[PDB]
Amino acid sequence: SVTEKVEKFTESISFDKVLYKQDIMGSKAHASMLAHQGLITDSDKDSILRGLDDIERQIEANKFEWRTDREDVHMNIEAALTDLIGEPAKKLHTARSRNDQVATDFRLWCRDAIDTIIVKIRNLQRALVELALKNEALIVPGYTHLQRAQPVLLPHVLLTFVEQLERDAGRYVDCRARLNFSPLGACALAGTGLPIDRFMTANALGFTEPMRNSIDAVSDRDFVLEFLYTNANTGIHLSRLGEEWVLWASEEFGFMTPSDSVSTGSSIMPQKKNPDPMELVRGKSARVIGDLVTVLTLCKGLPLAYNRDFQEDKEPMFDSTKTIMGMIDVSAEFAQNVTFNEDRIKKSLPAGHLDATTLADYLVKKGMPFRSSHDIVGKLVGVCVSKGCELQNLSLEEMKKLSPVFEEDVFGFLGVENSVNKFSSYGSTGSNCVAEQLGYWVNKLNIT
Amino acid sequence: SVTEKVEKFTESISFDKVLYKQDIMGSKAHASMLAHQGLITDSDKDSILRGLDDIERQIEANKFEWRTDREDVHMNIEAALTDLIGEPAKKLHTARSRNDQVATDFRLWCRDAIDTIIVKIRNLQRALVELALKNEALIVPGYTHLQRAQPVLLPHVLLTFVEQLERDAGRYVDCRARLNFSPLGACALAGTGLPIDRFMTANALGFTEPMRNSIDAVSDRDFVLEFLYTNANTGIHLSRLGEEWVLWASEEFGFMTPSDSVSTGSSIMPQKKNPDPMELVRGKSARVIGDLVTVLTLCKGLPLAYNRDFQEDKEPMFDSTKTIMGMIDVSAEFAQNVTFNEDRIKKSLPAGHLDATTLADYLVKKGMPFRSSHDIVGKLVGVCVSKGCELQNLSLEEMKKLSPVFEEDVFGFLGVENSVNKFSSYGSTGSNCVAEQLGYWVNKLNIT
Amino acid sequence: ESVTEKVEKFTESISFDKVLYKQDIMGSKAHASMLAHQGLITDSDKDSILRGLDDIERQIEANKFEWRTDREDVHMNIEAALTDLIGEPAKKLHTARSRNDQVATDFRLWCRDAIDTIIVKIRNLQRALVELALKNEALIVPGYTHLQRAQPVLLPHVLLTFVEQLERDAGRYVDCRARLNFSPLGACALAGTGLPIDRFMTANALGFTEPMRNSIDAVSDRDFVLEFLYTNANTGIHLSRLGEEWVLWASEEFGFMTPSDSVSTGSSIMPQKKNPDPMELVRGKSARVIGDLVTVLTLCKGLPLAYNRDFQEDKEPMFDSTKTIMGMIDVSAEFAQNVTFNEDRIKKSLPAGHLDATTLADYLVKKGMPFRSSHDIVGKLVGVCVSKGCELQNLSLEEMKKLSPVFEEDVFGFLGVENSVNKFSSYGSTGSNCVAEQLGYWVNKLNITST
Amino acid sequence: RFEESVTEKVEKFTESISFDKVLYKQDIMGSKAHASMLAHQGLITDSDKDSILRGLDDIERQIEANKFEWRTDREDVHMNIEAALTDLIGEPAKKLHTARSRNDQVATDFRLWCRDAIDTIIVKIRNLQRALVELALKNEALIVPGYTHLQRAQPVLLPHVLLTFVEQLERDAGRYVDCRARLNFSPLGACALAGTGLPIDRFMTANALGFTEPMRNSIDAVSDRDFVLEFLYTNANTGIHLSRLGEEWVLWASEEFGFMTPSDSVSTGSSIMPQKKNPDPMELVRGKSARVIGDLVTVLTLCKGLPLAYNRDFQEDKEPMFDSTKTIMGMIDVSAEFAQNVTFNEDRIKKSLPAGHLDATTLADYLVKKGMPFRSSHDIVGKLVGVCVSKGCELQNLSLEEMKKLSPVFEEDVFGFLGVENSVNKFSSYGSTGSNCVAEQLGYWVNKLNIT
Ligand SMILES: N/C(=N\CCC[C@H](N)C(=O)O)N[C@@H](CC(=O)O)C(=O)O
Ligand SMILES: N/C(=N\CCC[C@H](N)C(=O)O)N[C@@H](CC(=O)O)C(=O)O
Ligand SMILES: NC(=[NH2+])NCCC[C@H](N)C(=O)O
Ligand SMILES: NC(=[NH2+])NCCC[C@H](N)C(=O)O
Ligand SMILES: O=C(O)/C=C/C(=O)O
Ligand SMILES: [Cl-]
Ligand SMILES: [Cl-]
Ligand SMILES: [Cl-]
Ligand SMILES: [Cl-]
Ligand SMILES: [Cl-]
Repeated sequence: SVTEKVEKFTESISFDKVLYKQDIMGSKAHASMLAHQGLITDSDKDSILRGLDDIERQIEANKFEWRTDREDVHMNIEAALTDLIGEPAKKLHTARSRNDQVATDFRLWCRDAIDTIIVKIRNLQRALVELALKNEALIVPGYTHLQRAQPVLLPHVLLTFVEQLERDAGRYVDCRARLNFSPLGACALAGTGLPIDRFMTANALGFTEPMRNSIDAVSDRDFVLEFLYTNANTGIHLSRLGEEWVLWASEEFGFMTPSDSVSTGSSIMPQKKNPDPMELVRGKSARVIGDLVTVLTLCKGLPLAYNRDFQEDKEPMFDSTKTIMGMIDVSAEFAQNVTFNEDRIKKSLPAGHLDATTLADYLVKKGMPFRSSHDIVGKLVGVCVSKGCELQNLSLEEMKKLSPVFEEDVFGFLGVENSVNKFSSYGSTGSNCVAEQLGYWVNKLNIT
Repeated sequence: SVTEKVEKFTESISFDKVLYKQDIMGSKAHASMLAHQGLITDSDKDSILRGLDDIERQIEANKFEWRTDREDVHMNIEAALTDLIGEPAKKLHTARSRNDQVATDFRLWCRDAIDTIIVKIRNLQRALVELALKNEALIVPGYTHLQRAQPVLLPHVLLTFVEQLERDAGRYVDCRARLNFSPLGACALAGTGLPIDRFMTANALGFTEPMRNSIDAVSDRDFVLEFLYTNANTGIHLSRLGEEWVLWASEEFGFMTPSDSVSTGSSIMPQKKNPDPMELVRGKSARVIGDLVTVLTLCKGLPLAYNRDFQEDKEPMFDSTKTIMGMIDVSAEFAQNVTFNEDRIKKSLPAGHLDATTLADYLVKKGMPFRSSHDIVGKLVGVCVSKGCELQNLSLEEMKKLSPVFEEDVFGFLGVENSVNKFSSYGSTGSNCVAEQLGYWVNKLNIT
Repeated sequence: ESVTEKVEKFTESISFDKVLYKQDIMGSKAHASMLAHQGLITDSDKDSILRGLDDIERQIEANKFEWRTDREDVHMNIEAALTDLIGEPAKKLHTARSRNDQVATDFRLWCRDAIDTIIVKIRNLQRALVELALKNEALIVPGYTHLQRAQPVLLPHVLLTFVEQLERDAGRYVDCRARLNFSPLGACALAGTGLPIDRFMTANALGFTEPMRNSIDAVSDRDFVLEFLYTNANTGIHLSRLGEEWVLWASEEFGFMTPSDSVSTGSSIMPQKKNPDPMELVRGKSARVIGDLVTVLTLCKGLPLAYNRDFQEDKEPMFDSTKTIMGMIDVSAEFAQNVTFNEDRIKKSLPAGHLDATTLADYLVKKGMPFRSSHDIVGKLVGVCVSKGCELQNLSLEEMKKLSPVFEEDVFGFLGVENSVNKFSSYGSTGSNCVAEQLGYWVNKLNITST
Repeated sequence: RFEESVTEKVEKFTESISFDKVLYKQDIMGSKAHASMLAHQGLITDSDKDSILRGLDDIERQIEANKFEWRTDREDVHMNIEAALTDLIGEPAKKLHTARSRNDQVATDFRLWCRDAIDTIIVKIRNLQRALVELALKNEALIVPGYTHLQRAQPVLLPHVLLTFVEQLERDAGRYVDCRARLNFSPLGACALAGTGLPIDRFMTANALGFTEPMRNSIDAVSDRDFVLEFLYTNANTGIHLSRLGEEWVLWASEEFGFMTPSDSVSTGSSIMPQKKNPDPMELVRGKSARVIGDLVTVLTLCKGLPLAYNRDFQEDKEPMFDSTKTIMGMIDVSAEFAQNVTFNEDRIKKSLPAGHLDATTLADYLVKKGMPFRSSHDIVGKLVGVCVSKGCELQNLSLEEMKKLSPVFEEDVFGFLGVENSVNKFSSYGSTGSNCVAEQLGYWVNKLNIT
């Protein structure tokens, strides 16, 4: 059947039912306004409000029957309201279109979602900082080109992700403020000649103020694009977190062991511990980017004002949102269920001459042009490579072959533990510098 | 040769040369800080500053030869500097890596770029508001589903774009603030033991403060992602403006005629005026979306800290920025070179029955319920377009046949001029509301 | 709110991968049959397994089968069910197999089945388009460049454009299916096995062309998913253009097309507003199809060998893309059967625009004029007409002779949109006989009849 | 200071010659074929055709010598060439546009360009396949771990890992062949969108330019950019494969894996840390897969929602396709060079292998072949691996006595199945890592690629 095919193709209730709390809040505000403006009676208002709250209790109770033949969340709720309370229900359509209603509902849902995500992000930040604090003294390699470049403190590495998430949080805060303007009162696109008060409904629904352009009100989906992007950049942070942790849990790296409860394995190979949760965090970054491209492509090239294509805005946003929330929480649980392999890590450090840059710094302190200090440290490392020692084990006499500036104080700058203590610049991996940043984060996240 | 081929593939000068002004700025700051902290001499510093000024001047005069064999902008400048001033140039890279250098320069280039784009947008907002003021009384159909729905004022439609562009500006402003933290002094990834000062360079370069984490400073490209997405959303807006204007320019609409300076024609069919620029504006939103996806995919799943993949960050930001600036400026030129065909728009409006919703509002104000009001107007339009006429041509007698609430004042609410006059909600297309909004924008954009 | 509970909910795939049951069961039976043949299980094990899996297929088809999150995925749901049903022999089904080769085999089969279905749906739409074309076979509309009127074309020529697009689409679908039609089964976790399986037998049993040559490729490859997503996306593009065309044609400004009530919405106070929602949504649905492709491109990029758990994310987007494109195709075909063309509106709009100009130029060139002179003379004459308020065909031969003695009485069979269209003659042109030729080709190839 | 008109500001935005000049060779070939058909069909004189064909050859020679000044005020490649042609030969040049439009001209030119680019890419892919097969041949005996979830799963042969990438690239080559065939139809003679009533022969020009046939629909011929989309997609899939190769080799060149050392000619280093070898070229290969995805999204987004027939938006199809093609050629060629400049660290690889119980599965298969069901065989093997973990030993160090406490089926032939070298010897399924299997596959490839 044609109308049956088209019904199935155009219905949105299968997905848009999740807007129910926002829709009800939006309708209550609309009705309160209508009464205050003299377009309905107080009596009709009290009826609408009590009816809407009854339907809400019914949905919370999983006793509400959603219907395809009723199209969407708005008509499903309006039609049930009418069955419950009679004619007053029909008064909700006064000075209102689904165009402006859906925009209101969807912005309200986004606002609540953003709020939830910020709580989740702070939780992940805390989980990372608690892990940093648990391993504050542990030295690991820092990498460029996935080659060992310099020794860093494990907390400094973890604070990288904590700082990335702070930028994410900042985007979410800016996203929320930009979207917190009311489209309600725009009607189908042009506003109304009826005496509504859009300032009153804006305020009732916690919006900053009403949007100043009704065509903009019904045609705008920037708040969707911005939310999707914010989720995509957040997902990227977590994808790099995931790459990192899948590497650290490999045997080649050997740095991290996940608990049984966040890994899988083999009956016949009992040391194999697969970090499936973080591999899925990495992979789920893909869908979040996909969701963003959807709505970008959707909006491209569309004429004004309202077009049915905009119905396609919701499922990507719901997907993106669900996905990031999962990623954030899973990452936090993973952070709480890993331990570092101190002996394996400490064994691996000596062979990399990670203290070379600290030695070059020593020489630069003593007056040597940097390019000369690097050549000389280069040579010394080659000596250590052939002899199979560390720089720390070279004699002062050996160093004096290359320059007279070397003195006995040089040994305070050699070995990884001394190298780490010698970093001193703001934001560096130095012990006191990392200590300060940790204290800053403890205080900001209210950790105790 | 193997060396030939890897050189060509890894070379970045062919594109990163556009960073020259920022690279020189950053190097003057670093040199001044080195000198202040006793890591180089004042005479070294002075030689470096004059040398760099010389090189900048030579670039501006197109007399500087860029070299593939010098890899990138940083080494191209520093080898030239060495050839100009000798040994002092070689101390410039003390306590500095290309890692922290490039991220600093790119950040500065983005700050400059965002500032330029914000100026371009205000110019386009001005061009739109001026177009609106010139055509303040022109009524056109407002559309849903590309079907005529309500009568609206041309200025109200144009203000939709002005409002969209204002959310864009807000995004540029929020993006610039978040990016304005200094990575300089992170060195390769871990910071340094040399007594630099990161606060002093941050101050000299206009950054709010140093970034708090050295690994984050070298590893982060969020600022690229945020600017690319802001460009993309702006381009989405311009793509809709494009779509509208290709439509308006069509014979089928006949709403607008572009000047010959902004259109192509045909000697055999002299009435064919193609709006090539706006078609290109809509089409160029695609490249800006592609640029965003490039760099999202770039960052996805990369380990810490610096990887050579991050060299791919620059060409997409350059392409996106240049495209959007071109799209903003040609859209303003176009806005300044279009005329509306008032006689043709006027003759099309009557047969719509666009006054129908206004008549319905008239009845709701008289105390009719929503559905009843629609039922009545329903009937009235049949009795009307059965005689190929307009509602305002009906007699009061035939109106009172359908309901007694009709009175003589009803004619004040029929026809599109009256319909437009009767919209009264904030942000509506109503004559007074639109004048209020035009006054707001005239003040905000310092128009005279 | 336990970790095990949180991780279970995040890693479970049964909520979406249950749709592979048919192919999963078909694979497992081919597996068990090969095992028995090769002596790795008894024939009574095989018979016991085939019976059980049929019982389970019936239970699923009857909505009597309880899918379980604690059983993770389709593979483990089914096999745990098989164990509860037949006991010991079910346990032997895992012999010389991994979920790695198993999942790749199942998904390949599902994709081959999905592609066969899409091709049929495309033939349908092609048929609906050619039938609409034949029903409106003599109708003339403007052809557009830059959304400006360029030349007069036959509506059938325009609809055949979309039929030709869809024909390239069907072509990609066939090539895609051919490349994916190689068996991963028997790669095990990634390295293969030392057990005496026969990969040729299972490949043949499952309709695959031959076994894949590399065990590691077999578990790690998702190209078939990428290529099918891309092919859906390009089909989606074509339908988005169709969507945009028809949303314009149903505008009042164009006024070329009226959709039936069954494929439109409207307004009780504005009875002439007819919103073509299905086509707007077809247009809009092309976006999620592009998004699903980007998802899987980004998923695969930069991943090491061989199998990785990120690959679990390949399914939901392929399922979304496939369901979306099938709906887009089916609804377009339905809309093509529920539209009529507003003949008098079209005819009224045509003659202001001078679409016959190029035909008059072609007339002058055949009479010997150089092409540059011909375009200048016709531009001038169209100037005379714009001024006078007329069509070229209403000018007298005396007015044309003012501009060139070349014009003769025969010129009049070259003017007007009906004459214009009859005079196109290049292959693939909008010419009357050309479109007829092309319509015969599609009537033949799609087996269109009048009964 | 020269004050610019509006017309000048707009010309800068809409000019395409800055990028489309790279089509000159296709454009001149298309125009020559056009003129030849014109003369044959009587629409121009043979004298006029000869002048046109000679002027176009001269112009092509001037471009090849870098004596040709491209001009932004001539808009595009088509107009640059034809106005230059008019300046050279005068009036005959003006007959060139008889029965042709830029709409059908550009579509012909870009198809010719794309057909040549695919032909070049196929060659470059065969080269990379050969480089990979020779690296495999030179390292045929070397055993390395095979990973799932970046955890050691099984022992495999290095050649079998490299043949994964050869098999990938063979699918890529198939898509290029299929893509080229589908795009090899001539739009020429569609004119602006509707054809023409002049007596052209579209089959003649199609054959002259190596197309299979003229396209069956004039509107489709000027509106279609499927060939572009399909090429971009094919590039992007190829780029994903090269991104996995990049990821692999960056990991392998790490200290932690320590499997592979690149030559100095394909890596970068550090004077202070002379042992640090960065695989920058393979990092960039991985990175450049991104822009190839971006270029596909560009033209996908571009085509979405556009009405028929030709729109000016379509000029945005050239730059992505040029970028995509250049990038993928670079990634393929550099990958082939990197493959020819790596060596494997045989002692480093070998020292890691023996402690991961990589032989456990091969013991499980031994038990299945002796008649134990799958589930009991894994029970037994998990228990024996359990004893090795505790005793800090390998499986091949267990006694036949200890094993017989779990199951009678154990006999002395069990030790032919244990240890990493035996494990790899025991794989035997078609397409498996067994050495006889891989040998058969290498011979297939050596023959297929005509390696001598
Ligand atoms: N119903 C409607 N828009 C529905 C918005 C809700 C929709 N499910 C969505 O998600 O966009 N608009 C009216 C009014 C109008 O568009 O003029 C109509 O289609 O007639
Ligand atoms: N679980 C697994 N493959 C799962 C394939 C199906 C999965 N639901 C998906 O969707 O990819 N493989 C084994 C074997 C292995 O990877 O070594 C494992 O991870 O332990
Ligand atoms: N360690 C280094 N030399 N890093 C190189 C940084 C500059 C490089 N051209 C880029 O764009 O990222
Ligand atoms: N009507 C025309 N002159 N069309 C121009 C076609 C060539 C154009 N530069 C493109 O790349 O699409
Ligand atoms: O070249 C075009 O876009 C249009 C041609 C025409 O008017 O025939
Ligand atoms: Cl108000
Ligand atoms: Cl100071
Ligand atoms: Cl500092
Ligand atoms: Cl022909
Ligand atoms: Cl086999």
